[PDB]
Amino acid sequence: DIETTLQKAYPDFDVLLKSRPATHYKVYKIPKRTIGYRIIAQPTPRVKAIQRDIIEILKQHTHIHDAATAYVDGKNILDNAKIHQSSVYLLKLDLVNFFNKITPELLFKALARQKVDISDTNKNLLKQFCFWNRTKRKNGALVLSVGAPSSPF
DNA sequence: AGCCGCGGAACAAACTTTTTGATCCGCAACCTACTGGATTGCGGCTCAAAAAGTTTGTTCCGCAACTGTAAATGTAATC
Repeated sequence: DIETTLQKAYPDFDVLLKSRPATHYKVYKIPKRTIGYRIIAQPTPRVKAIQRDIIEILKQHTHIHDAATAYVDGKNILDNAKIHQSSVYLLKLDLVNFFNKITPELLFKALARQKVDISDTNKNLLKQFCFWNRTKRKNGALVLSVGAPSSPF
């Protein structure tokens, strides 16, 4: 249900398909409060609209498990601590490779386990319009970027 | 996600500084007067030889910031 409605709005999907839209990413760096520089790659002002639309399309047939207050609608940071108020101890994990190592190979099989079917052309569309190429070269390695509007879901 | 020059390193032949195992030669001893044989013996001193201790020329190992079309965004706070 992605390729069917892709050309309905802004019928320019014929172009920008072969012109490496994943490359359309600006890289800057924000200073942390302490040691560290955070690289952020965000799409051009045009790609974010397409990514938001495809997020809305994807949300039609998905389910997100509870106890994961990670960017779900109407759930601020307070409910994260509301569950944890009655405890006495805590063990805080912190995952490494912040969103920059989630390859597209690990999303299609995740959806397959999720029991949702996706077309091969739709799979190519997902791989091409919702990821970032750091090497900026053809047939490169695709990694999710911290900053894309499609990163949370 | 790829891998620049830089500098230690893991090895490995050459120098190089002593550990050892004889050989010697005064050197006081016998013996008796004194070179006594036709003698031993005994302790410093020196000898290369070789098992130990550096020293130096070569070969891989590792690692950083960002990449070719590309966002200035009123306030606070999250990954």
